[PDB]
Order: sequence, then structure tokens, then C-alpha cells
Amino acid sequence: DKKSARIRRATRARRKLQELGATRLVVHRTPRHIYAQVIAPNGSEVLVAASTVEKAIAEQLKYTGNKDAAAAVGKAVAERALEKGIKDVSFDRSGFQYHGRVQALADAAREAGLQF
Amino acid sequence: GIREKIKLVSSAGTGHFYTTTKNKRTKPEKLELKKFDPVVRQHVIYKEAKIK
Amino acid sequence: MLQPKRTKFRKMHKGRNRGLAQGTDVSFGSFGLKAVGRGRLTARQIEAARRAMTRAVKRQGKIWIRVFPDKPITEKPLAVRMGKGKGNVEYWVALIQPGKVLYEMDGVPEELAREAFKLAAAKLPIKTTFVTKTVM
Amino acid sequence: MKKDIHPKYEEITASCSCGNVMKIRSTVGHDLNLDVCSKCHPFFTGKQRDVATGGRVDRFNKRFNI
Amino acid sequence: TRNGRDSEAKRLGVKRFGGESVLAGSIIVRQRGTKFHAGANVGCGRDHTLFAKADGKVKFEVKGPKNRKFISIEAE
Amino acid sequence: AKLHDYYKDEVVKKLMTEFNYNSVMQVPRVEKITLNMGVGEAIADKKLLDNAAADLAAISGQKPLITKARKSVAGFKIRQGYPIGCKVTLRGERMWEFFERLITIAVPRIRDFRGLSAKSFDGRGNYSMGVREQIIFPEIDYDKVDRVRGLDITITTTAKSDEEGRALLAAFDFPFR
RNA sequence: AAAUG
RNA sequence: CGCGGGGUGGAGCAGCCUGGUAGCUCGUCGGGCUCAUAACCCGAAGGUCGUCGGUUCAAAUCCGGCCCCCGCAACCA
RNA sequence: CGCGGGGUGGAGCAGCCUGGUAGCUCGUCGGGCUCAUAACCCGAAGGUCGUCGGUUCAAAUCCGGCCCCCGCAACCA
RNA sequence: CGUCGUAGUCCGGAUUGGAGUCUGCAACUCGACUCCAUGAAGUCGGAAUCGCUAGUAAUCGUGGAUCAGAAUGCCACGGUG
RNA sequence: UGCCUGGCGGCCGUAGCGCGGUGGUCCCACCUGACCCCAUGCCGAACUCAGAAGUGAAACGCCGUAGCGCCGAUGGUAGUGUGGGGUCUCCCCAUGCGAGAGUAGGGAACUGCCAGGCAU
RNA sequence: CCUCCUAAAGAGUAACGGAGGAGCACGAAGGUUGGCUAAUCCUGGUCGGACAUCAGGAGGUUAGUGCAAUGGCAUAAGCCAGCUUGACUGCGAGCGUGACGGCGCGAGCAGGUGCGAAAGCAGGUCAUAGUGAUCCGGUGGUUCUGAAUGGAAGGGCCAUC
RNA sequence: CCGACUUACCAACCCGAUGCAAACUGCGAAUACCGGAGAAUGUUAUCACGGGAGACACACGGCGGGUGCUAACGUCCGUC
Ligand SMILES: [Mg+2]
Ligand SMILES: [Mg+2]
Ligand SMILES: [Mg+2]
Ligand SMILES: [Mg+2]
Ligand SMILES: [Mg+2]
Ligand SMILES: [Mg+2]
Ligand SMILES: [Mg+2]
Ligand SMILES: [Mg+2]
Ligand SMILES: [Mg+2]
Ligand SMILES: [Mg+2]
Ligand SMILES: [Mg+2]
Ligand SMILES: [Mg+2]
Ligand SMILES: [Mg+2]
Ligand SMILES: [Mg+2]
Ligand SMILES: [Mg+2]
Ligand SMILES: [Mg+2]
Ligand SMILES: [Mg+2]
Ligand SMILES: [Mg+2]
Ligand SMILES: [Mg+2]
Ligand SMILES: [Mg+2]
Ligand SMILES: [Mg+2]
Ligand SMILES: [Mg+2]
Ligand SMILES: [Mg+2]
Ligand SMILES: [Mg+2]
Ligand SMILES: [Mg+2]
Ligand SMILES: [Mg+2]
Ligand SMILES: [Mg+2]
Ligand SMILES: [Mg+2]
Ligand SMILES: [Mg+2]
Ligand SMILES: [Zn+2]
Repeated sequence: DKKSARIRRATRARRKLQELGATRLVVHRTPRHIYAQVIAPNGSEVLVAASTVEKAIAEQLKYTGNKDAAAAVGKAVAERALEKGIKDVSFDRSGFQYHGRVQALADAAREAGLQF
Repeated sequence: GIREKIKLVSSAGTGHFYTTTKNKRTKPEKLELKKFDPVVRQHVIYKEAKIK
Repeated sequence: MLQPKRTKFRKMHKGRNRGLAQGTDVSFGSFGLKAVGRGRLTARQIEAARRAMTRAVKRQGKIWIRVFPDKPITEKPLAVRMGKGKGNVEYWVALIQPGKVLYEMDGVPEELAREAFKLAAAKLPIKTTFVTKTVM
Repeated sequence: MKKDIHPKYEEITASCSCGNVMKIRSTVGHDLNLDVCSKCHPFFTGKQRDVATGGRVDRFNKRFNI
Repeated sequence: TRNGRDSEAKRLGVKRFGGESVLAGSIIVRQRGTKFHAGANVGCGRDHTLFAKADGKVKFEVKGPKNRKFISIEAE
Repeated sequence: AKLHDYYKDEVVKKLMTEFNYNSVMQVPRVEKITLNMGVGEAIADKKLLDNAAADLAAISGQKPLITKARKSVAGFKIRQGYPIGCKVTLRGERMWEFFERLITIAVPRIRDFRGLSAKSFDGRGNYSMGVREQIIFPEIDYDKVDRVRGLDITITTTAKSDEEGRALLAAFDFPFR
């Protein structure tokens, strides 16, 4: 019902991205956690992935489902991408409103050096 | 064919004008649109005028 | 006289009447009158046949009319030349292919049913045959 | 909720004939004085007497005595 | 009669079929709706006319949950 | 909020005792209370609708939405998108407060009140009722009002069965029959 | 102004 | 399109005719009067005075654009 | 057979003119007038708009079919 | 003397529900009257039409006959006028 | 490595419904609160943020189960290209192609990449 | 002129063959960003009834598309809201369709713009009707031309009636 | 006033079974058509450009049809 709606919201942009042939940064937010993964244009494989579910990121933070945490995740993924040589991406906000935590993560990524 | 044709003239001072249709009965007020003046090469305001 | 209540279209193309029929078996009744010949039964004809058979069966046992005159046939008025659009719908036909169970009947002895069908048959334009309920 | 579009909503004291004191949030503004409340209302007490079907035989007996 | 009218034929349909090597911009399908959908390296026009966005071979395929005909161009 | 507090400790407990529920989340709760004024007389003149809206606002501390015709019907002489009714949806603390008002004050003020309909539940928990007079609420002043009007209250709950909903309402000392 | 029984 | 003239209570016409100013013919109601419909009087409801802006103390009255009705000649591929 | 026009209470007419609205004259009914009737005066009622379908939210009204009427045209050898 | 202050009202009383009283063998159809409740229509009436010239019209009450009981009718009587 | 969970795909019903059961350490979901970021043509319902007392009730996931959906042969039938024939509105023969429907049956998906939890 | 069928599964294909529409509309009904999902039915609910408005379930696009028909449409092309003029100017590889006149689709490039955080999208509208060649004239722009020369008139070129 | 109820009555929705459709399709051929590769054969048979035309009344037969009466040496298309 809700998840389905979110998927519906997301999919138009996703299709467009696919038809561009873009290496997309896919974010996923839950009330408790935030997930980020850079996915190749083929769609079948991911390059780098960072989340608050990971023990390295979680141990540093106070609470995992907050704006600061999101920012941290964004930075982390971006650094990984840089290391892997992934510079240019497209932000797949995945049905979520570009606002608050998502937005924060994106901005952090931008700050780190991901070109989007 | 109740929709009369009108001539949007540039505020830039150039003789350039676009042309278009407008239903004058439902819309008495003048049409203003920011359109590209190809002579100045800028997006300028184009106020409505009579086709004459 | 059977005729469609409503129609999608008032007139219809001539078409062709080739192939074998689909309503081939005695489904509802015990006995049937299967069309051997190819042709087209009008609504009138069908009605006549029904009248013939009901009387024969003396309002005893059920009759089904498996065919329906759903195709309108146009006739151009007399002394009118060949142009000027399609003629008006005069009568309605069911196109009949060989194998068509036309009528079905139950609640009757077999001989009587046969007799009834024979009576009916003379009213119809196509050559026909008596058939029975078959297991499988 | 939205800042300006809504009517004023503040806690008021709703006095009653019961002696019951009821602090409630309302759009009234001033202090409220009630006639009846849920505890007061004759639902449990009234509705038995309020129907009053009775009987004719008893009435007959009462007034004539034979 | 009230019947003698019919419009000029629009010459629609698939113009370039499967395996047919085309130049970019070549119209693959003229159609009314999206009877065929634009896949990889195929653009959709304003009248839903599918055209090649790259040089290569036409590749018709059935894709997606709605089982729709997608035309892609594969590069040679 | 008092009634919410009551629910939190007592009503839930009562429900558990009665239906023998496995989960505490399995218990019914009142999701929303929806107030509506259908105002057909608004097509003749706009001000009546406004007045109705104001009344609604006075009744329940929220500013009402002005609902519009889903489809045009000639039988009532209305076109699509005609401002025909007004509606308030109450949720949370405000809703609770409204509920408290309704039972502790407003229902008692109903003229010739001999109970509420027990067989009025839609079949899946959600209760509905309607008042003939808006003056039963102490928010509306008797002298100020020009036109007599009413409204429908719709108590929507999480209850799967109507019986459960009924039970819940009883647990909140709802009048019934 | 005003026909008839 | 160019030019001229008009938009006046429910209708048409005066008041424009160089600002200081809502009358005419009916229409409607009510009253008096008649056998009365009427004739006739008295009394009243009924007009961003095409629309808007400007000059000015003061405009329907002057002017400018704009809208509509009419007339005018004019060519009209 | 073709092209038009129509069917609206008892009757004869309107409206249909760009869809939402039922009007006029006579008649009918109840009073009053006269000894009574007529005329006259007052007050009322009365219409699924030939019929059946269609489309707009909605049809007397627009479109189509069918029934009935009224015109016209139904020709050259 | 006080009150109501132009409202469908402290106007108006119809109608209905309940409780009664009396007359009478007997008050269902079908009496009058009382009490409590209830509180229609009606804001001076279309065409038309009636009475009255003085203690008259208008208005206010009172009595009698007929009568077990049962008058806004009838026949009378006075007041104001 | 094995099971479980989350994300992104491929695939597009042998994958979908239905009925029955099941899971909360983690995850996911509902959830608690909202002065603030932001939000409601009213409403913290949704969107959003700050959170973690409670529960898996709903949802979601998993396991089972032929009430359906779905897939589905072989054979036959229809049609039909070419040639030939007849009783020629339709047929038949030779030769090639060969359905649709139905039947036997299958069938409660399969699978890739990354991440987390618990195990060995 | 458009849609369907006739039309024989590419295109096309006739008849006084069978059916229907157009001679527009819209400064938003265009652009974009963000969000949303329909018809109908049942049950409950003041006035309120077969039919307004409010709930909830069933239902699953049977609805919608500014209008005919066909093909499309949930990624919605359907329905809301914010901000706006890309209903841009110059071009245009390459195609499609026409005997031709023509008509149509078009990625990308230059300039300049709008929406979006960004990727991106935007050269009118879901698409297919809504239209008229040439001549002759009318208006605006343009030093292109200018009959001895300077001007001008007239002509041309671009826009447009 | 809510109505109580039966009886050779017509009957929407839904379920089971039966057909029909040029303007129905949850299916779907044969042919045909478009494109690529290979072989033999064919007087280049193909395309382009230029000189010259004629023709634009067709007829019947076969197969697929519209119209007509599944009439016509009828009529109008498609195809050989
Ligand atoms: Mg068949
Ligand atoms: Mg007449
Ligand atoms: Mg009219
Ligand atoms: Mg008389
Ligand atoms: Mg009407
Ligand atoms: Mg009254
Ligand atoms: Mg006496
Ligand atoms: Mg569960
Ligand atoms: Mg086979
Ligand atoms: Mg098969
Ligand atoms: Mg399953
Ligand atoms: Mg074709
Ligand atoms: Mg073909
Ligand atoms: Mg969108
Ligand atoms: Mg749009
Ligand atoms: Mg549109
Ligand atoms: Mg369109
Ligand atoms: Mg000429
Ligand atoms: Mg010179
Ligand atoms: Mg077909
Ligand atoms: Mg010729
Ligand atoms: Mg010829
Ligand atoms: Mg020929
Ligand atoms: Mg033939
Ligand atoms: Mg011969
Ligand atoms: Mg022939
Ligand atoms: Mg011939
Ligand atoms: Mg023929
Ligand atoms: Mg031939
Ligand atoms: Zn109290």
C-alpha cells in the first residue's frame, strides 16, 4: 500500500535513468536507518554501498535514523565512490521527497566530491 | 472562428512581433508574455497589440 | 419470429457461408434435428418449424431452438435501379453450416420426436437429419 | 496544524448544576455554565419511568372497587 | 445516402523491420498510440513515431510486466 | 486528552478482558472523527455555506474544508466542482477533546434524547450519527444563529467487526439504547 | 349598456 | 479595416450641443372614479446614465482607449 | 419513392431560434349577478409536449428510428 | 392602580390527550360543564352583498320559555351610547 | 560457508489471486512525540522531522495447500501456398505449412549483485 | 479534411458501399517540479430523497482523455498543487509520405530562456480533423535596391493580415 | 404506520451450459511483405540520368471480397 505507492512514485525517474545509461546513486530511508548504494548503468550490479546498518558507521553516531547519520552515510558512500573512481552519478531519491535526511545525505555526498 | 488573432509586440523597442490567437470575449485583459526577441537576442516582455 | 432486440449495426455485409458448424451436439435435450445441408434459415422459417413441432408434440416435453437469426438481410425495393446505397433490412437469417443442431427436444418418446422433427424439416430449406444424445 | 487559519482554542472551565467541575478546551472563550452533563442526564433513572405503559385493569380496580 | 465519406490513408505501420540496419533518425514505426514502445537507442516522436537515435540494427522485443513491444537499436 | 488517557489505561484493558485478544495492537482504537455539513441551499446563495463553515469551526477547533460536487446532477440542480458541503476531519488530541465534549456535554443537550442507535455501524466497526440541531453544542450561541442547521458525526475506528466497535464505544460510556 | 324565457 | 452617429428606469426617445440639471411615451402596482375593460388624475417602486481613466470645484454634458448597435462609401486575392 | 413543414390539456395557437423557464384566446369547474337563462364580474384547476430509443449533469426543445397528418416533387421518350 | 409594548404576541381560541363533576335505567355512537395540559386557522376578508334615522345603530351584560340534562337559536330586559 | 532479513535488478502469471499456518536477537513494519526543518485546498491521515516504551494485530516476508487464474503437449480438426479435379454460393485430391479450442499433464516460480543479523 | 470497416495479418486499394465526426478550443486545458488514482455497488450516517456532501468495505480502470472514431495511456498521456513562458529564434544528420505543389517525424549544434537539489525535461497540447496554392493588394521592420547625382517613390528581403 | 405472506406471473446482477459478429479479440495461421547470408542460373534481367512515345473506354476466367437476389456476358475493388 505505502511501499507500493513509493515504488510507483520512484519508477518513472528510474526508467528515465536507465534509458540515459547513468550510474545511479540509490538512497533508501527507513524510520530507523538510511541506506545508500551506487549502482552501475546495467542495473544488475552495485559498485559501492554505505549504510547506518553497517557497524563502522553506526558506532560513531548517536542515533541511526537522524539527519546527521544520513549526512555521515552520504559522505561515506561518496568517499568509497571516489576511491573506486566513480565520479559522475545521478541521484535516485527513490520515491522519497528530496528533503530532510535524504537531502542532507545528498549534500554530504556533494561536499565529499561526487559530481551530481 | 470567434477567436481573433493578435500581435504580441516587443517592449525592447524593436519592430519584431509574434502573432497568435486570443478569445477576446472571455479574456478582456491584455496578454503579457516574456518571449525571445531574435533581433536583440534576449528574452523580453511582449505586450499584446492589434494585428492592424 | 426471432430477431435481435438491439443491434450494434443496422445493415450487414453478405459474407460467405463456408465451413462446418460449431453447435454440433445435442446439449440440452434428448433428441435433435441436425442440419446436413448448407444454407440460411430465415426467422420466419424457424418460427414455422417451431410451430410444426410444438403441435406435433402436443405441448408435452421441452423444445430448444439452438439457432438464432442474428444476421439482417437487405432487399432493394422493386423497380429500383442498381445504385443509390444499400437496400433496407427485410428479414433476418441464421447462416447454417452442415452439422448445426437446429432444434432440440426432450420429455418425449423417441418415435414421436422423430415424427415431429420430420414435420418440422419440410418447413426448413436445408436437408436435415434426426440425431440423439451421445455420452461423450 | 496551520498557524493563522484556525479559530482560537483555549482551555475553559465548564460549571454545572451537579457541582461537577469540567476543565475542557473549547472555542467559546468565556467561562461556561451548563444545565446537564453525562453523569447528571436522566438516562439510567428516567427511561424506566419515561415510557409508562402500565395497565387498564389495575386502574379500573383502583377507582371503582366493585 | 449519408455515407460516402472516408479519410485519406495515413500510411502507418512498421517501416523498418527486425535486423534491418538503419541510419540515425530513420523512422522505424509510424503508429497512432504507443503500440510499440521506444526501447534502447530509439526515440519517440510527438505523434508516437519511433525513430532511431543511433545507427544500427532494429531489434523488436517483448519486455516488462505489461508485456509490451519494445523497439531497440543495437549498434553494429 | 482525558479520554485518551482513560483509554490508555482502562478501555484497552477492558477490551482485552472481553474479547481475549492476543496482541495489545489487535485492540480497536478510534482513528478519526469526521464532521460534515451537507448544504444544498448554498447554490442559491454563497453566504449560507460560509455561515455553515463558521458554525462547524465553532463546534470543532479546526477550519473546515469546503467540499465540491464529484459529479454534476440535475435532480439537485448542481454542476461539477460546485461548493456544496463542508467537512472537518479530527485526529489526535483535538479529536479526543471533541469526543469528550460530544458525550459529556453535547449529547446531553439533545432535545428529547432517548438514546443513540446501536444498529448503526456500517458492519466493520465505524460508527456514524447525525444531529438535527447545531445549538446542542455550547459553542454556538442561541441568539446569534439565523438559520437552524445540523451535521453528521462519523467515528472511524480500527475495529474489524461492528460488534468490537460497539464494545469499544460502550467502554467509553457511549449512550446507545 | 340590457338578448331570451 | 477607413469615417460618421448612438448605447439613457422594462423598451425607445430628450438631457450632450461646450460641465454646475434624470425628463418623455408607455409599462407595473396602489388609491379615487365609473356598471365598467377603458378614459382620467393622484402617489410610488424602477437607471456603474455602453465601460474605464484623465482636465477640473462641478460631467450622462469635454476627451482618450476599449466594447457593442446602426449608417456610410470602399475594394475584396 | 424523394425534399420540406408539423403532432404541445377540450380546441385553436405559442414556445422549439441554440437545451434548463409551460404563455395567449376560447372551453371546463366553484362563487357573485337575474325570478331564471344568456351575456358580464371574481376566483381556481387542468399538459410523460405523437411514441420509442440516444447524447449532455439535464430534453417540449438537439439526433435517430417508428406511427400519424400537411405541403411539394414524382419527369424526357 | 399595576403589568404586557405591536410580536402570530401575556392576541386568538380551534383541535387533541389525560383527569373529573352533574343530570339521567343509561352519556360508545351522541350531553353539558370543570381542571391540567395542548395552542389550528386567523394580521379586518375577491366579485358581490345586508341592516339601521335616536335612546336607533353599535356594544355590554341579565332573565324566560321548551327542558331530567342538554342554546352561539328564539322571545324578552335593562346599561353605555 | 548455511539459514534469515533489507536494497537494487533480470525475468514478466509454471511468477497472480485465494485458504491455512508462521517470524521480531537483527532487519522491516506498525508505533511514541512534535516548540522546531517541512507539511495539511481541514487534519503530524499523508509528507516530514525528533525518537525507541510496546507489538507483530495490520502490513510485509517465509512455509504449506490444486478453490481458481496461468502454462500445456501428442493426436485429431479448421484454415491455407502451389498444382490438379468435381455434384462449383461449396467441396475433394496430390503436395508443402498447419492453427484456435479442448485433453493428458505441469504448476504454489526461478535467478544475479551488494549490505546486515545469527549460525558453523 | 479526420476515424473505423469494406481492405484479402507490410503499404496502398473502388462503388450514389456500411457507420460516425471537423471548419475548432485552450495564456492554461501550454512547460516543468512535487504529489495523487478511477466507474459502479453495498452498509452506516441530520435535513437528504434512485441520485448531492461524510465515512468504510467490495470493486479493479468496466473511469477519465476539452470534442467523432480508432489506436494509446499507471512510468500514467488521467486528477490536484507550486513556480513559470520552450505555444523560444537560427538551424538540422537522417528518415517517412506524396506525380508534383506539398505534407509529416526528427536526434543533435549555436544563441537565449523556464522548471528542478540534481540527472534531466521543455521548439505547444496523448496522437490522428480544426483548413486554402498563386496573383493582387494592406501593415510593421530592413539603407538590399533607388532609371544623371543626392534623396524620395515604387520594388525586394524578413515578419504579418 | 412498520406491513404479513403465497402462486403455472414477467424478470436485471451472478453461476453452469449453447451459439453468432465487416466496423468484438484474453488466441492465431498459410501466403504475402521487409531486411541479411549463401548457391546455381538468367544476353543487366536492376537502378540512375537523358531523347521519343503511346496510354489513362478495358474484357473475360480463376481465387478473396463489397453491391445486387451468395441474379446478370451485372456492378465496383484486390490479386494471377
Ligand atoms: Mg463459425
Ligand atoms: Mg393546435
Ligand atoms: Mg431559450
Ligand atoms: Mg348565468
Ligand atoms: Mg425542459
Ligand atoms: Mg398564520
Ligand atoms: Mg333549562
Ligand atoms: Mg501477522
Ligand atoms: Mg497438432
Ligand atoms: Mg494448441
Ligand atoms: Mg502463494
Ligand atoms: Mg492493409
Ligand atoms: Mg495484404
Ligand atoms: Mg507527473
Ligand atoms: Mg499535461
Ligand atoms: Mg491536454
Ligand atoms: Mg485530442
Ligand atoms: Mg486570379
Ligand atoms: Mg536617382
Ligand atoms: Mg474480424
Ligand atoms: Mg480520363
Ligand atoms: Mg478509366
Ligand atoms: Mg477494372
Ligand atoms: Mg468473384
Ligand atoms: Mg460467350
Ligand atoms: Mg458475374
Ligand atoms: Mg462486365
Ligand atoms: Mg460480384
Ligand atoms: Mg478479377
Ligand atoms: Zn450536570
